[PDB]
Amino acid sequence: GFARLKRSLLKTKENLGSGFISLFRGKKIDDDLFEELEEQLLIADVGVETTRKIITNLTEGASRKQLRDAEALYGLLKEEMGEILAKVDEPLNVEGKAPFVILMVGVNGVGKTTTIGKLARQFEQQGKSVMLAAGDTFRAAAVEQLQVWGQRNNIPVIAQHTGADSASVIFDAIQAAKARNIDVLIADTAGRLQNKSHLMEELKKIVRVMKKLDVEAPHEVMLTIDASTGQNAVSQAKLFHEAVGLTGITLTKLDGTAKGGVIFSVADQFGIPIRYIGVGERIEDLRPFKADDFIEALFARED
Amino acid sequence: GFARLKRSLLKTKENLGSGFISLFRGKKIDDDLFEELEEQLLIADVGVETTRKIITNLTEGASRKQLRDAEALYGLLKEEMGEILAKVDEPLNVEGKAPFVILMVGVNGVGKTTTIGKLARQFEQQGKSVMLAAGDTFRAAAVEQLQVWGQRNNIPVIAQHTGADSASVIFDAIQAAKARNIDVLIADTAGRLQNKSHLMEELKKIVRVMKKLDVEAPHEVMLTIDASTGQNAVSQAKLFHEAVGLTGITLTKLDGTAKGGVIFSVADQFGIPIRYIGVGERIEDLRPFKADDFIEALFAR
Ligand code: NA
Ligand code: NA
Ligand code: NA
Ligand code: NA
Ligand code: NA
Ligand code: NA
Ligand code: NA
Ligand code: NA
Repeated sequence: GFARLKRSLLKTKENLGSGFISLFRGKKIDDDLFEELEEQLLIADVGVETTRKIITNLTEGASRKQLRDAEALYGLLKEEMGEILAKVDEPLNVEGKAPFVILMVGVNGVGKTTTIGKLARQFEQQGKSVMLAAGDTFRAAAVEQLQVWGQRNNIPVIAQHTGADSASVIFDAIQAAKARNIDVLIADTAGRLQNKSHLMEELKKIVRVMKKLDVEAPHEVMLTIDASTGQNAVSQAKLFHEAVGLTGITLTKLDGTAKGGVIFSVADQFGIPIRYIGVGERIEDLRPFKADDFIEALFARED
Repeated sequence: GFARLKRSLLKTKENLGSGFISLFRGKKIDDDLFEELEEQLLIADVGVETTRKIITNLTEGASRKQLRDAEALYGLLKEEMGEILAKVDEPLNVEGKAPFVILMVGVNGVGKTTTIGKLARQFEQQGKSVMLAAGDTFRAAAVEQLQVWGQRNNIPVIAQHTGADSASVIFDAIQAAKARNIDVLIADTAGRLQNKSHLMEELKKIVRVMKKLDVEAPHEVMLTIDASTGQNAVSQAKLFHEAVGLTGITLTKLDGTAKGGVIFSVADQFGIPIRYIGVGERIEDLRPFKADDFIEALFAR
């Protein structure tokens, strides 16, 4: 089963999940084994803190259960790592708001930009009217590309002049969305690396200004991160979560990267729902995250 | 991949998957909508019982999620109908036995013999040593067809005179397979429905004789059914499963039939893994079943 996701995770499966099988084959459970396993988890971008927790729990379980052969660690790992992902399994529900406001945060990258477009198309296919807000106001090329995308897809895009106040653009977009019976408003934001404190103050202002129109907005603060960036995804998540407060995460570019193990670090460190994973180029390849599908694809050696 | 499968399933997609889109466009979620959906599922040969389950789960899911637009039902249907197939998505693994024994069952006229030969060639191309047993002992053309596959591919075929005892042929074949270090043995069987009890008793006798040589044999009891026969495929599956017990299914002739929806009835009613699907007449057109490829192709918009 899960052959499509198994293909997307092919390179990640070399080191994690089914990749553990060759590591444990024929070995005893001892300090040397756990050192080798720790190294492999770290090379897979699982992260120091999450790896330490896995090793601690696995070591105690193997000891208490008096396990003898390393092969048995495979099933215990599937349980421990599966629980990590199950704890952040909760799909995004955008129903019943006028509009449901998604504030899209994260650093500048193809992932964030592409995710806005894919989600907009998915919501339209679900029968919802969508509007976009071009809140990355100092990057004229990014604003124009969003306007181009909206025109190509007949989705309205609210934008102001280069250098406009992002909170004002997004406020105006919420007003336009309410006036035009929009179901979902997706608001882009700046994602510049220099002067991190400035960006975080900008995001806090955006959120405060929204409350004049709807105390429930933003209904979702969604971070987009790129699995191929390894631990940079974790540090980005920490930065945005501590500054604004995330309610959902989209993790892109899981297909074709050997760094897919970072999903475990994101899940364990922050406990924020992972709403979607990107595993391909099609609109439909931005999938709602299902922890059971993911762990089975990762650990099963059958196709 | 899913994209290649789209062409094979075009006819089925008129009523299922992407065929749902026009049904939901612009509509509200109400009893009339679910009645219209029920009609479309039934004409696609999804079956009365499976259709009712789909509608019930879709209704409960739409209520739970507080959906407003019928368009949003499309994704829930993809999820729920995909779950039906995911439950029978375990691939066949023929490794590690001496030999792994596949007992092929089913009625005459569904291509059991040709399916055996195609699988035998595939296993050989994968590097496995294969042997075939001509257990459809009263049908000389079936024995000859199996021998043709064996002769073309240098695969041994165990056979006796027309009218021989099928259990004896298969017993001798298992003994020969063990003596010759064979990896996979595939046994053809009789398929006359005119006397259902006689056929099922013959199959049970074959199985009893196998177990005297290896308690694990047969490792797979595989049914072949023809998707273009609609609910006949479902009734055939029920007969063999309740009488003998199936562990895998090969579903042929999915390409060009508007009755491909029967796969959901087979999956839901019996829960037996669907190991392979046929989307053409060639060896290469008998593909390992991948439920996610199938759903993605069916629902692609
Ligand atoms: Na970590
Ligand atoms: Na309000
Ligand atoms: Na209803
Ligand atoms: Na499968
Ligand atoms: Na062979
Ligand atoms: Na032949
Ligand atoms: Na051949
Ligand atoms: Na058996």
